[PDB]
Amino acid sequence: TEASTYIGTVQDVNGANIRVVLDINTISSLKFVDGQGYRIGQIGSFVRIPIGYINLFGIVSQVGAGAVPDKLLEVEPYGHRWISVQLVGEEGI
Amino acid sequence: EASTYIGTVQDVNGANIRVVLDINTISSLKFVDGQGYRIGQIGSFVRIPIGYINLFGIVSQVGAGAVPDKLLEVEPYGHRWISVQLVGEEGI
Amino acid sequence: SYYDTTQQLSLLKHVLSEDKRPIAFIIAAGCPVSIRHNDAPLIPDVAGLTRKISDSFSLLMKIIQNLKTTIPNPTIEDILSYIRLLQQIPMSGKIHDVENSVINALEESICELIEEEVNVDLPGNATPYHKIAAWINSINREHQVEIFTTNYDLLMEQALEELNVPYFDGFVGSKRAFFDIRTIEENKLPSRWSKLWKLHGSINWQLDKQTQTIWRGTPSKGCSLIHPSHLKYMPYLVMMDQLKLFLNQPSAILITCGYSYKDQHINEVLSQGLQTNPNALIYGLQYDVLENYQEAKDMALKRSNLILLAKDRAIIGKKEGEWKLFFKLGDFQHLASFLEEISQ
Amino acid sequence: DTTQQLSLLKHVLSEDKRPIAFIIAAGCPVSIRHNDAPLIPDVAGLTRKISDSLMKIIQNLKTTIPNPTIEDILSYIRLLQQIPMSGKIHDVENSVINALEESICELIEEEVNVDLPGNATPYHKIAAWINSINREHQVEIFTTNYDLLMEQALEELNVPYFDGFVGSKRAFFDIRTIEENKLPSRWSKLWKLHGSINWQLDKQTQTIWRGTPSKGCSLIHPSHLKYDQSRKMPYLVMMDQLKLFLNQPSAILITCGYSYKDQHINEVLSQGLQTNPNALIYGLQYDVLENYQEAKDMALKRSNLILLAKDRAIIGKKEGEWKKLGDFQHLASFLEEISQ
Amino acid sequence: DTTQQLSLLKHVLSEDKRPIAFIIAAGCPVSIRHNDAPLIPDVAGLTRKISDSLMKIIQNLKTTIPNPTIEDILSYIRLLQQIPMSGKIHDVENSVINALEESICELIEEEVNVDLPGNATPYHKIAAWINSINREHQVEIFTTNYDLLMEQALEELNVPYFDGFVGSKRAFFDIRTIEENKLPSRWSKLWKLHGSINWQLDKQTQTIWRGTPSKGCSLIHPSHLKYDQSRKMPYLVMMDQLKLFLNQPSAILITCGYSYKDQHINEVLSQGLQTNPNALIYGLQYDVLENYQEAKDMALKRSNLILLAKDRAIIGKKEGGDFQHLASFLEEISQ
Repeated sequence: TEASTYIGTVQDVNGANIRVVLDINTISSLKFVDGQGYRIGQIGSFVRIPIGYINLFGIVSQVGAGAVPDKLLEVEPYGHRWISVQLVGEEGI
Repeated sequence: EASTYIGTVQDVNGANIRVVLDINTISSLKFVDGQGYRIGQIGSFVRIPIGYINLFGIVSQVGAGAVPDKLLEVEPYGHRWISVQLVGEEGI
Repeated sequence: SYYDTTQQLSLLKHVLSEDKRPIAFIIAAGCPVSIRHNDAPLIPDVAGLTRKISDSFSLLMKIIQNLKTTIPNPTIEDILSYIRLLQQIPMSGKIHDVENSVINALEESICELIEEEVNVDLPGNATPYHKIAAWINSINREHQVEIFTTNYDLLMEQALEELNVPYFDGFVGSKRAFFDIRTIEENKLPSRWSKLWKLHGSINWQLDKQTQTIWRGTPSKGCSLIHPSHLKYMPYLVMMDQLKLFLNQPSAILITCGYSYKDQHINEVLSQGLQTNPNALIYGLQYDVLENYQEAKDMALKRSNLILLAKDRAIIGKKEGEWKLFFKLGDFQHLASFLEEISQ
Repeated sequence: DTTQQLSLLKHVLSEDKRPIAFIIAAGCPVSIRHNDAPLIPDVAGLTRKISDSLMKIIQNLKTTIPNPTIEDILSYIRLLQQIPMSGKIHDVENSVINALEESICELIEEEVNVDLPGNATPYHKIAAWINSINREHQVEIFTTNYDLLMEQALEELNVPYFDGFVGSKRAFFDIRTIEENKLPSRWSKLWKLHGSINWQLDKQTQTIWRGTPSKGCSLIHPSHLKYDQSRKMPYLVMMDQLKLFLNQPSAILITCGYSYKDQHINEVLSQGLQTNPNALIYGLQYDVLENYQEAKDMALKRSNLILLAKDRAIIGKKEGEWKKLGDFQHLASFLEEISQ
Repeated sequence: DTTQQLSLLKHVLSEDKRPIAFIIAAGCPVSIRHNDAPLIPDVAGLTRKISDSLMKIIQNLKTTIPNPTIEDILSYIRLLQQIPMSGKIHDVENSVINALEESICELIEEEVNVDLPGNATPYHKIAAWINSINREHQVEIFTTNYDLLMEQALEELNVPYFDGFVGSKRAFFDIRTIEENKLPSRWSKLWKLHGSINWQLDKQTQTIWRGTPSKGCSLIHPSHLKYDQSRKMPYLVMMDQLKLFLNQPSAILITCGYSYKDQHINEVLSQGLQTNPNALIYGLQYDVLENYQEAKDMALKRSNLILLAKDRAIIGKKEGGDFQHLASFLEEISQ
C-alpha cells in the first residue's frame, strides 16, 4: 500500500504554514528506510511533499498541541498528533 | 453539473464566504478543456455567478481553518471547506 | 498558439500516478510495428498485411477492383467482409464467374496464411509489453486497469503470463473455455484482477457446430474466427457495451496509442461517450503529422475534452496549436519507458 | 432403517445453508459403461495394461510390498532417476528407467484421453444440480482422478469454475488468489489432488503451467523435490484447502467411490474430524463393508464420520444393519430427484 | 387425466402476486372464422397467395431448403439487394428485385389490412378477463402477427396498452422507457416481434417511426443492418425485454399456437429455462403431438417444461388447443 518514507497527509494550508497529521499507527521511533535509521517528525528535520512531478521541501517548526488547528482543540482537547511545517524551497525538473 | 464547478456557498459574513467542496473528491484536478487546475489553492480565484453578473473572490484559507464551529463538533474528520474573500464583480 | 511539451508530460505523469481514477488502454496495429525482432518488425502493419495478401494470393484481382469502385483502396477487413457476404448468398459464384465453391478454398487459404503469419512469439524480456505488465503490478490501484485491443495476435496475453499478471477476458474453463456472459454484467470480479478485451478477435477463437456456441482454446487447422465483426442475427456487441459503460464512469480516462482512427463505429462510440459524460478525457497519441487524420481532427474540433498528440501538431480544447518534430511519446516503446519510470 | 437415513440426508443436503463438497475417486469412471465396457477401468486395469505393455522392478518391490499400482511404480522410477548411478540395480548405461518413464507417461495419457458420451452422463445431472442451487456457500469439488471429464461436462453445462490456474494456453499457477478467496459467490472451486494430464513442468523452474496438452510430457502424482516450495505447490495447497474446508462451520460433506487407501488423505481427514466435531462426513463405499478395514477403524475412532456400504450402515461409530445409493448413477438420480 | 391439469391451471390462475402473459402466433387468427373463412391466412396460405402473384429464385432456394415461407423469400430478396451486382447471379438487370419486393409488400399490406369483427371475437373476452383482474403484476403480451387486430381489441374496451411507441403520425421510438421500466401497474405492455405494416423506416436515418401507414414502405421481419449502434430496427430490445421477464421471480407462463419453429425464440426460451429453475412454459399444441419434434425435445431436456397436445400431453419430461376454448375457460374461471 503506502510506500516507505511516509509520514502523513496535509490537512491545513495558510499560505506558507502547512499543518500535517501523522498517519503512523504507533511506534514513532526509527522508521527504517534504505537500511538507515531516520526518526519520525522532529524539530530540526525536513519533509518532502511531492506534487505530480516536482517535490516541495519544508522544515518542521512546531510539534504537539501548538500545531493543532483552531477548533480541533475545542472538539477534543486530548488529541495531539499534528506538526507544523513551513515551506522552504522546491526541486524543479 | 456543468464543468468549471467547484462547490456550494454555505455561509456568508458580509465579505467572508465559506464554501464546501463537493463529494467527488480524490480527483483534485478538475480538467477543463485540456489543462487542469488544482482545486482550492491559496492564490487561486473563484467566480460566483448570480443571475446575470458574476462575483469574483480570492481564496485565503483552506482546510480546518475555514470550516465553521458546529461542524467540527459534529465531525472532526472532515475538512473540505475553503474561505473565499470577495474582491470585485463583473457587470453587464 | 504555442504549446509546451513539458507541461503536458507533467500533467500525464500526475494523471498516471493517481490510484482511484479508472484507467484503460487501446492497443492498435501500430503498437507491434514499433517492436522488431528481425530487420523488419515482428508483425507487419495493416498496409503490410494487405500487400502480402495481394502479392501472395485475373479473376482474383477482379474483387479488388470491384470493391474499389465504391470504396477507397480495400483492406483485409473489407475483403473478408466481401467473402462473408459472398458465402451468405448460396449461388453467388456468378459474380466472379468461378464455380460456386472456390470462395471457400480462398477463405481457408487466406485464414491459414494469416494464422501462420501472426502466430509469432515476442522475443526477449525487454519488450515494452513486459514493461507495461510490470507497471500494472507496481501500484495496487483501487480500480483495476482495463485493456482494449483491436489486434489479432496474442502478444498481450503472453506478456501478461510472463510476469504473473492475473486477468479475465470473459472466458472461463480449462478445456473448452465457454463464454460466460452473466458474470461479465454481474461484475463482482476480484479487485486485483485486470481485464483484457480483444475487439477484433484472435487466433484462439473457434466456431462450433450448428450449436454455434463460441469457445476459445488451442487454434485448429482451417478454422479461425479472426473476423472483425462478420455478421449474426454475440461477443462483439457485449464488448462494445462494456467499453461504452466504462466510458461513463466518473473521471474516467482512456489512452489510445498507435490507432489511426480509421474506423467509424469506434469513433461514433467514443463521440457518444464523450458527449454523454462531460468529465471523461481521452489522450489521442499519434506518430505522424496530424494532417493525415481527418476524422481525428474533426472529432477534436467537435469535442472539447479530447487531446491529440502528434509529431509536429496538437489539438487541445478545440484549439489547434503548434509545439514550442516533437512529442516523442507517440512511439510505443517510449510510452512503456515512461510508464516504467513512473512506476519506479 | 434405510429410509430414515435417506430422508435425513435429503433434508440436510437439499437445505441451503452449510457449504457443500464432494470427493471423487477413481471408482467413478468404473460405474459408467460405454459400448458394454467401462470408459476408464479401475487402477488395477491400468496396472495390468502397463504389465502387458521388465518385471524386475515389480518383483523387487513385491518382496516388501503387496500387489502394486502405477503410482508406486512411477515413484520408484523417480527415486531411481534422482540417483546419478542408479543402474547398478538393473544392468548399466542408464536408459531403461527414462525410456520406461516416457513410455508409461504417454501410454497413460493416450489411455485417459477419452471423450464423454451424450447427455445421459451423470456428471451432467450433478452439474445441473449445482446450477440449481444459488447458495452463498459455493460448492468446492475435490477429485483424485486424472481425466478432464468432470470439467468437460461442467463446461458443457455453461457454469463457472476456478481451479487455481488463470490465463491462456500458457496459463501459470495462480497462488495468492487461492487464499484471498475474493471470488464471486456464483463461482465454484475445482481441485484435483493427484494432478491432471495437461500440466507440464519447465526447464527454467518449477512452473507446472496448465494449457494445451504438451506432446508426450505430462505431470502425474506430484512427488518430486519440494525443498524449494512455493513453486510446484499445488499438492500442498490442495491439502491445505481440504483442511480449511474440513475446519470452519460446515455441516455437510459427501464422498463417492473413495477407497480410503491414501495415507496422506486419511491422516488429514482424521485430524480435521478430531479438530472439528461440528462438521460431518458422509463417506460411502461401493463394495461390501468388510473390504475397507481402514474405513472401519476410522469410523470406530471418530464418531463424526458416517460410513455406509452395501453390507450394512455404520452410524455413530457403531455397526448397524439393513432390513441403493452405492451406484453412482443412482446417486445422480437421487440428486436430480432432490433438486426437482 | 385432463381434470388434473385443468384444475392445476385454474388454481395457478387463481394464484395472484405472480406475473402473467401470453404468446400469440399466426394460428390463433387463422383458426378465427370470418364469413365461414379464416380471418388471417396461414403461412402456407400466405405463400400460396404470394405465388399467385420469377420463380427462378424460389427454385434456386429449393435446392438447399424445403418448401419455404414468405420470411425466407423476403430475406433472400433483401440479401440480393445489398449486393450491388447481384443481378448477374439470377439472370441480369437487377431492377426486378425492387419492383418484386414493392409488389410483395403491397400485397401483404392489403392482405393483412383486415378489420376486427364484432363483440363475438374472443380477443374481447381475453381483454375483459385481463382487465377484470386487479393484480399488481402487469401483463405484457408478445405476438408474431403482422396485423393490429389485438390493438383494435384492446382499444375497444379502453384498456391501457403500450407498444414502445408514443406520439402522433410521426411517433418516435422511446428507448429508455424499457430501460428504467417505470410505468404504472394499471398499464399493460405490448411487443410485436416481427412487426406489422404500421412501422415504417426513414430515408435520412433508421428511425422506424410508428404512425399512419405510409404508402409504399412498411417494416416487417426486422433483420436489417445493426451497425447504426442499435435503435435502427431493434428486435433485440424485445428479446432483451423477454429475457428480463424471464429473469424476474419465477412464474408459469402460457402460449397460444406457437409451432416452436423460431430458432431465435427457442434459444432465448432455453436460456431462460436454464437460468430460472422453476420457470414453466405452458405452451400447448393444437395438432398431433408427434408433429412438434422441437417441443418434445425441449420437454425432454427441460423438466420444468410443460407440453400439452390434442392427442397427448408431455408433463415432467414424460409424454402422456383452440383459442376460443381457452378464452371461454378463462372467462369461466374469472367468474
